[PDB]
Amino acid sequence: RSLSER
Amino acid sequence: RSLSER
Amino acid sequence: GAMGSMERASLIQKAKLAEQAERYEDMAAFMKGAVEKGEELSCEERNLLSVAYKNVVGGQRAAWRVLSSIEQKSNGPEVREYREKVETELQGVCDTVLGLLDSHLIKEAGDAESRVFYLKMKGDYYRYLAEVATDKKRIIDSARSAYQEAMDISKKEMPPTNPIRLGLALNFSVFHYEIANSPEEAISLAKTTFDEAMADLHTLSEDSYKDSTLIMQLLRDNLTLWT
Amino acid sequence: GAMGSMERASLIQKAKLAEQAERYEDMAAFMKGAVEKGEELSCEERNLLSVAYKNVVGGQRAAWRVLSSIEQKSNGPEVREYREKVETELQGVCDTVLGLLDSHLIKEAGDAESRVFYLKMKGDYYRYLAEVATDKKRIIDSARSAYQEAMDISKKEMPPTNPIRLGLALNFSVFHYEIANSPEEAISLAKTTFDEAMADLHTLSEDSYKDSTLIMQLLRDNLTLWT
Ligand SMILES: N=C(N)c1cc(-c2ccccc2)c(CNC(=O)c2cccc3c2OCC3)s1
Ligand SMILES: N=C(N)c1cc(-c2ccccc2)c(CNC(=O)c2cccc3c2OCC3)s1
Ligand SMILES: N=C(N)c1cc(-c2ccccc2)c(CNC(=O)c2cccc3c2OCC3)s1
Ligand SMILES: N=C(N)c1cc(-c2ccccc2)c(CNC(=O)c2cccc3c2OCC3)s1
Ligand SMILES: N=C(N)c1cc(-c2ccccc2)c(CNC(=O)c2cccc3c2OCC3)s1
Ligand SMILES: N=C(N)c1cc(-c2ccccc2)c(CNC(=O)c2cccc3c2OCC3)s1
Ligand SMILES: [Cl-]
Ligand SMILES: [Cl-]
Repeated sequence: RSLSER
Repeated sequence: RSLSER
Repeated sequence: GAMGSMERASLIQKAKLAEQAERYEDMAAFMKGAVEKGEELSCEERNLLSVAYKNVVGGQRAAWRVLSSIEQKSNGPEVREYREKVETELQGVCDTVLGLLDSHLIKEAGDAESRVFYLKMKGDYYRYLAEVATDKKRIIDSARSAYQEAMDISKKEMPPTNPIRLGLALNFSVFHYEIANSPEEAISLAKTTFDEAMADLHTLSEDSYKDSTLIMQLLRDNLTLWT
Repeated sequence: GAMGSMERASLIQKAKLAEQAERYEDMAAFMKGAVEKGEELSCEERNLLSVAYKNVVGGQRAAWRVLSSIEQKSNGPEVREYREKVETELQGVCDTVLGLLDSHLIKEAGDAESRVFYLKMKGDYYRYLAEVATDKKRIIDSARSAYQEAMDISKKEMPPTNPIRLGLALNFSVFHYEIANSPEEAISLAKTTFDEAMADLHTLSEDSYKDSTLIMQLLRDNLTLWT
């Protein structure tokens, strides 16, 4: 699954 | 700190 | 009860789903609803009840400790107010659990395994109340009495490697060290529990052996911190 | 609003305490109360708002994904019912955030840094709604339009290494890949964003350089998964 802003 | 049942 | 209209089996099924989803407040609500159906809980169901509330109160205890530490260092009203808010919510969860135990899980627990499990829970939730109490004396006595009654039954009715017996002794030792200012008692209980379990491992299956030694590791870890 | 009687400064202070205590639902309630005072939010306060709701909805999204996976495999009503319960709660949190943005954070955002931040949030919360939607088409269009307006402003008004600009481009690329079935668009956006940021690092301080490269690592990580 793609990674979004943390 | 003391460890209790997990 | 908001769960009064749901079938007991559906509440149990949803508690298991909530556990997988890491939705512990939902899990606790489903299990409270199941308890309130008035039937006794199986071993699995007691474990679900315990897991749910342990996780809910665990988060509250972790937050309270952070806030109490900030409050101590600063010694406006905001830190105290928010610590008090978290404290009140934690006390409310403990009172809910103790209410389920008193109405009517303990009195209806018609064998030793169940009664020990619930008396251990009673000790645990009074212990959590004691962590935040200032009375504190009465709460400490209620915890000790519940734990001691559980210990007396467990020593008569369960082998020394039984995981509920081990977890009870572990948590009572934590009570002695962290709550009752009785570190010698804590050390003595952890040591005797560990040694008696060690001497009983030869009776266990490979699976029970892994069960018991896992909890024995926590006794060892405390003894290393305490001595 | 249950926070209507608390001072704005006290709400902000308590949101910071809630963050330290990992009490993200409390944090979100405090920040919603602060927004509802009607004054604009500072950079720090916008970050507090974003952190709080990201953590709340993050837990709900993680639970929904677990439950939806269980529901798909099984294809009684319990799994569907509980997935629907979690879904409804997630939609309610997204609707709350979108309501704060529409009444009246976006229209009162009187400079580019603030407006971009809020339009990015609008895209994010429509994206979270799209993850659970089946309309889905309208939600996807609302997310894309918010993200694209934020991109247009960010490209005119912020340098390519600005962390809000980077985080916006990152999340829009995730939208393209995971929501809009536009993997080529996702890859193109991540690549152009990464390269343009790389070429601007020479302008930054040691501190800004660490800020920007941290987010660039996520662009790199996605490109590695996507190509
Ligand atoms: N859903 C749950 N969380 C559980 C369901 C059952 C269960 C009981 C009887 C019949 C069916 C299921 C449980 C029994 N407890 C444990 O196994 C356990 C408890 C604490 C620590 C460890 C444990 O195992 C390895 C380490 S826990
Ligand atoms: N008498 C026993 N020794 C047990 C009987 C059953 C049982 C199984 C199926 C149905 C009914 C009872 C047990 C299930 N394990 C637990 O509850 C448990 C609880 C706390 C901690 C641990 C546990 O296991 C791993 C470590 S242990
Ligand atoms: N106060 C006490 N009852 C002890 C005093 C000393 C001691 C230490 C140094 C010199 C003299 C005495 C003890 C030694 N530890 C143990 O036996 C023990 C047994 C089981 C598990 C663990 C243990 O330690 C950590 C983990 S226990
Ligand atoms: N309390 C909070 N959570 C924050 C307060 C402020 C703040 C802003 C302005 C003035 C004072 C405080 C924040 C600014 N965002 C970050 O630093 C940040 C955000 C995402 C990821 C990373 C970040 O840093 C290293 C990695 S986050
Ligand atoms: N213009 C800029 N480049 C910034 C000005 C301020 C600022 C500081 C104090 C007061 C007012 C503004 C910034 C504070 N950092 C953030 O908000 C931030 C947000 C998301 C992600 C990251 C962040 O930093 C680390 C990574 S970044
Ligand atoms: N579809 C595309 N746009 C690409 C096709 C190929 C390709 C691969 C093999 C053979 C021929 C082409 C690409 C090579 N990766 C990059 O340039 C790149 C740039 C920045 C950061 C990262 C990168 O990769 C992982 C992390 S990107
Ligand atoms: Cl408060
Ligand atoms: Cl449900």
